[PDB]
Amino acid sequence: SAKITTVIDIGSNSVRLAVFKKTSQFGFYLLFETKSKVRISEGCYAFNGILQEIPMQRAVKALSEFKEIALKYKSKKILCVATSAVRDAPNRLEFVARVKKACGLQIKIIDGQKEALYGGIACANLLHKNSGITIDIGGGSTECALIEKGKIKDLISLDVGTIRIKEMFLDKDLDVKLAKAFIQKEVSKLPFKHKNAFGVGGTIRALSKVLMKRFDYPIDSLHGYEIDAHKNLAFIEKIVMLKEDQLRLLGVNEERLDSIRSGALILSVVLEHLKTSLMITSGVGVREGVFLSDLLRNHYHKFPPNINPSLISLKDRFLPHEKHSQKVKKECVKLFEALSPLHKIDEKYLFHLKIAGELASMGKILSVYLAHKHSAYFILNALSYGFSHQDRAIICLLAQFSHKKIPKDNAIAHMSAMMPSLLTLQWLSFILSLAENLCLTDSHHLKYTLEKNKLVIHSNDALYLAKEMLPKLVKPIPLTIEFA
Amino acid sequence: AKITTVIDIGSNSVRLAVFKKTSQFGFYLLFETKSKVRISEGCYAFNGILQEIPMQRAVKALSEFKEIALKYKSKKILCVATSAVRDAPNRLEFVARVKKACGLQIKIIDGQKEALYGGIACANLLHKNSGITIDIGGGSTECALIEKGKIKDLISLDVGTIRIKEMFLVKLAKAFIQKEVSKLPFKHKNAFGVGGTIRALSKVLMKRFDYPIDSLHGYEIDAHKNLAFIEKIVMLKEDQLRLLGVNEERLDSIRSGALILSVVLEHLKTSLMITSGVGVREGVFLSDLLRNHYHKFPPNINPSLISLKDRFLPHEKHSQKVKKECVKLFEALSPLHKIDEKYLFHLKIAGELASMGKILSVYLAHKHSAYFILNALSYGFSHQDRAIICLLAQFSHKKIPKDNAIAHMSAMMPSLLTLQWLSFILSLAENLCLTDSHHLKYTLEKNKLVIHSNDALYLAKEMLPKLVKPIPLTIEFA
Repeated sequence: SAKITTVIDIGSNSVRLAVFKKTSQFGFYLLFETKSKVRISEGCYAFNGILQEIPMQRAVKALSEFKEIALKYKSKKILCVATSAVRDAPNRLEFVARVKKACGLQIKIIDGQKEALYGGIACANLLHKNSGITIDIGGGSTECALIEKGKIKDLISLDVGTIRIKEMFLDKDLDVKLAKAFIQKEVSKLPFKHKNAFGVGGTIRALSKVLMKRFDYPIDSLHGYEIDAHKNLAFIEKIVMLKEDQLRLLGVNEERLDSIRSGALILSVVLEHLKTSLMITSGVGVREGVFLSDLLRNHYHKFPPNINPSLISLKDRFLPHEKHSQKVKKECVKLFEALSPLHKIDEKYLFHLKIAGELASMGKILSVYLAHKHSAYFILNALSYGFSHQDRAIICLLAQFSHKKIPKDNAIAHMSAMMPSLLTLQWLSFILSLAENLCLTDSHHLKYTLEKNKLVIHSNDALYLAKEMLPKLVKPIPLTIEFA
Repeated sequence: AKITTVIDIGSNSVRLAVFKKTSQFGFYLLFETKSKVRISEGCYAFNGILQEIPMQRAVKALSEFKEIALKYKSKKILCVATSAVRDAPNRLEFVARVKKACGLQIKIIDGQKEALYGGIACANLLHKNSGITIDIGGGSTECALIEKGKIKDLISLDVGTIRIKEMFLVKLAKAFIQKEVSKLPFKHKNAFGVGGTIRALSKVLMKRFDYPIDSLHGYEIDAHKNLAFIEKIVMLKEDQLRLLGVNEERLDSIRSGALILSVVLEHLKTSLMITSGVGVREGVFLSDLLRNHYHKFPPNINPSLISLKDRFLPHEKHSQKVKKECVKLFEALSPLHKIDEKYLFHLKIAGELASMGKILSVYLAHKHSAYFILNALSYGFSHQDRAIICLLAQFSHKKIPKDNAIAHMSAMMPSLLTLQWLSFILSLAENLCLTDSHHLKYTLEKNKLVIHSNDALYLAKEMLPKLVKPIPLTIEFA
């Protein structure tokens, strides 16, 4: 296993490259990513899958430069897989040899089961829910993996894809009704159902962006975006029939216009069949699954319990000294417990409080001025694997507003109907703030009790600075705070 | 040391700064805190002898400051004391008491030394290096004359906000101050405002002008235009000051501070005051850092630019390539854009820093790079220069909006068209540097730019349509 690993995926629509960098045993992050839409499948579907010359030439040229990029980052391992368009191709051996000849890259053609597995491995490890069904919609095929509690159960690969449907129906000028009936037949082959889906791939990313723009969503990242599938199913169905200009007005990018409608059609049929309630947009897929297969060597390729690669790598990069963050987290927990009779907050939020406690001072790596704002910025933007947007929102807010009143008008606080109340957020940010004050100095054996409305801080230390600072805390409710 | 803590003991408060040195010249301020222990409380009536309860407060605070220094693993701890302690007949008692409690060894410095440290900071860390520092404290006021980063002269005035609040709180107080201020031997068009009292006054002026940038450091004030309002602040009742945004702790000193400042500015004949976020603590640190360099960074050495790269850009090969192509493209396209070469400064640095944000996330990396620049490129850069560099990065491969706040932060800012040109040039340079390309050369023929290469540059060609052009222009690959 290597410190710098490049994974290249040759799909039916585009070729894509990811460079992953190890920061610790389980910590890693995505160092670089790029894609080229070479559409190697262009014109092949009428030819019984034979890859056409011009598309093959485009693919070779892109892949040669992907090799250059891999070497630029000094990758010690370079892994290359090819999916539906290449595996289906009668001339696949010719194409593989041409790439090896030009680029030195050895393509591993993977079957649909393996493709579904790699997607499943990524989603089972890197999302904020571990039970659900992946939906990976590509140009030539669509894969679903059923995951139960982090374990891959079943796999299905279907030959329906955005470009396949485009070229066999929407080009030959067969009605949308015909395309739909054909997709429905293939989708009937999926035996399972689940409330959760993990959306994988470019079609689903593009459609996610459409919904974010349509609804004025406050958060920029794609990974961990939660879509109400029922609520949005009709609109996804409507996209199928839109003109390209209507797609442009929804913010669809120029290169996405020609495949997004067949993609929406496949997605709508699949969601309906799986009986999906929640779709999580996944920024991860086959490339991550290939990397995780190489990173984690044990039978199922799973992270050990309570190991999060994104939280770990964030600390590796920006917080290599862990003592202070740990102590603040510990006092946050003790304070939350002592104050629980007053606040009555659901213990599920201890998850968010603990991580805010660890990361609140991360932003000092940038500047002392507005350090908490910077931590929040880092949290919202860089804490990805294993966290929902809602998770990041709560954590970001606790840090950002430390020693401050949270405004009634904050957009992130309102990002969903399921967000905690302002009062809950203020409680949690207050607890973090007081923990920070108490942990400023070298202070051991802190203990907290609640006597009536009164929080009592027990310490053997003088705590001079913490006493001085007490009036600058913003309390969620009037609360008497005393030092024994 | 890698981590150095500097503690300074003033009349009103004790302050701590922890500095992290990332390379030979790179460093940044890691942590800071203050405690207003008012060690000088009631000491004037007593012949300047520091009273028991105030000394007890100082010792408790300093003890915990020591703990903080150790929690940051500081390998060097430097502690200086200024006018209140300096002037105290029991200063030896106090120094011994502090050493007994936490082990801290206090170095009492005189007024000239205090002026020197403030001067070293302002000489190195601001975007102009010629001028006169003004450091207004509770017990004294220091001024250092700096010429091109070198310190020419030093003086410590026996006037501070405490005594002026005591004796007077305008024609009278001003009369007393003037007596001391007349002792200033020098004048300059530039002043560097130092200290929390002047920073508080600067916040008031920044809030009232609606300033798009947050940093106090490097904030420029027109000394003539704002003198009236500075003098006004002196006569304001506490209630009004509170409305102007003045923090609770600074209400006692901000009026007498405003009075001293107005007298000094008039005497120095200052036309421009640059608010400094640095002072004695940074000066003590730099005295050590620069001891072998004559207390000045060598030419083209900027500690913030360097420390930014130390933190976020460990490998510079790619960014030096982008910079180099930025310059070559600028010079090839100059007949068309006709842009002032002074902006090559900003373009080169945006070229160096554009991919910095990738360390945070590859998604929206340019937005992160911009965020880093705006917030962390601080020492030695003017607000305008920083804003330009931020914009070029932020808007790579995009159209810059007409209403942009940062772009409009002043009338000396470049035009939207100039900004779009520079952002476009950066964007094209980034495209050409994606792969492992060999020597590139550019030519211009009317509105046609020609890229000459022995490389296929397949990806760069594919990406071409995603570039946002400032004018109609033809880009071809030879």
